[PDB]
Amino acid sequence: LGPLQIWQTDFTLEPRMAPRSWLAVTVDTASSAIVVTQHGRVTSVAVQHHWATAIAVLGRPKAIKTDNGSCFTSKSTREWLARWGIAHTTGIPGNSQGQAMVERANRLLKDRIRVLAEGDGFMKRIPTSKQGELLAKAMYALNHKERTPIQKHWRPTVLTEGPPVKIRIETGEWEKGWNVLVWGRGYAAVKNRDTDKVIWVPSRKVKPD
Amino acid sequence: PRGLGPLQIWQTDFTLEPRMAPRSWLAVTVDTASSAIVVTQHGRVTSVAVQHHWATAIAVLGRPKAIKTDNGSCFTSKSTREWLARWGIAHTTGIPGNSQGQAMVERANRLLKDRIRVLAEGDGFMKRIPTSKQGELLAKAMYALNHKERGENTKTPIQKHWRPTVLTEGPPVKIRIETGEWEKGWNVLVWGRGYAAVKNRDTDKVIWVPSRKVKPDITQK
Repeated sequence: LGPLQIWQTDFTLEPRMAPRSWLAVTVDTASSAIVVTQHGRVTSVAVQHHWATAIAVLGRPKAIKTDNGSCFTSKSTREWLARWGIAHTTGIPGNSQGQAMVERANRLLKDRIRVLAEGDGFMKRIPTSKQGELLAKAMYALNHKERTPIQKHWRPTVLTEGPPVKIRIETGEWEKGWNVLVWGRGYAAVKNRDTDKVIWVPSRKVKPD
Repeated sequence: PRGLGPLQIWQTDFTLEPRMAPRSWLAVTVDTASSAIVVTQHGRVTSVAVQHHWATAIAVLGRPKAIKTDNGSCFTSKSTREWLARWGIAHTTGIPGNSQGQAMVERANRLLKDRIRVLAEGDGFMKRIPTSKQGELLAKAMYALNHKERGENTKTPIQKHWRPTVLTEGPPVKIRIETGEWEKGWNVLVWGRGYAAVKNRDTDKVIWVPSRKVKPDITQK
C-alpha cells in the first residue's frame, strides 16, 4: 500500500479536445489522484512531457506500469525513466497485475469533460482557447471534491507545533525534548515537550533530532 | 497582506522569461502562506491567460479564498472579474511596484527564473529554450521549487501546504509601536521575512507588522 510508489499511465482519445485530442492520463494506484495532459499525437516526448508534469503535481513515483505501446517501449522513454529512478512495467493490455484503475480515470475524466463541455454549450468540439481551462477544471473536480485523492496521497492535517530539536543547555551538552515554533532574527522560539515551557534561543544553540 | 495558512491569500503576477519564448509570458501564482508556486507559459498577457493559469493552480493547490494582483488589464477586465466571482474567490488590486507585500511573488519570479537559468544552461541552451523541452524544463522547475525545501528550512512548500503548521498560542514578542518604543504583550503567529502576524495577549487583536518592528520577548514569565 502507499502513494507515489506505483502509477498507471495510458493514452485515451477525446474528440472534444482536438486538435490535441490525444490525452495522456496518469493515475496513482494508491491515492487515486489524476493527472492528464493534452497531445497532438501519442509519442515518446509526449509521455515524457506528461510524466514530468504529473511528477511536479504529485511527486516522484517509485514505478509506473503502462502497456507495450511504442511510446513507452521506446529508447528515449526507457532512458528517461531510468534517469529518474522510476521502475517501469510493460503489462499485457488485458490485466497483467491489474490496469483497470486508469480506465475508470479515463471514464470519469471524459464523462466530466462532457458535462463541463455541454455546460458552456460546446455540444461538440471544444474551442482551442477554453480548452486548457476546461481540462484543468476537470482535474480540480476529479481530485479535490469527494467521490479524496489529494485528501489521500497528501494527507492534509494541521500541525499544532513544529519539528523536534535539541537545544544547547548551559552545560554545553545538547538537550532533547524541545520543539521549534517560530524563527525570528536569528533566535528560535522553542517549546519543551514535558513542561510546555517556551523560551527564545539563539539559532546556533538549536539543532534537529 | 500575507496569509496565516494555505489557500487563504494568493499573489498572482506575470513575468518575462526570454529563454521560454515564443510563449515567454509567464504567469506565476504564489500561496502567501504555504509559499507554493505555480507557473504557466503564455504567448501574450491576456484575460484568458490568467483564467487559464488560475484554473490550473487551483487544480494543483486547491481553491483559494482570495488572490491579490496589480491593476493590469488582464485582472481588472470584465471576464476575469466575472470569473473570480463565479469561483467565490475574492480579488484585490494593487500597484505593480510590488505595492505593500505583493513582494512575496517577486521572490517567486526570481527563484523561478534563476532556476530556469541553471536547468537551461545545464542542458547547454545558453539562450532560448527549444519549444520541445520547454514544458519539461518548466515542469522540472516547479518540482524543485515545490517538492524540495529551499534555503533555511526543513519542509518543502508542497509539504507546508497540505500539512501546514498553524500555531495555537505562539511565543512572545515586543513590537515597535508608533511612538518608537518597543511594546510587550504580543505574540507572533507567523514570522515571515517580510511581515509577521502578531496577537495581543490582552485584547486578542491580530495585526500584521513589518518583521523589523518585532523582536523576541526574552523576558520569560
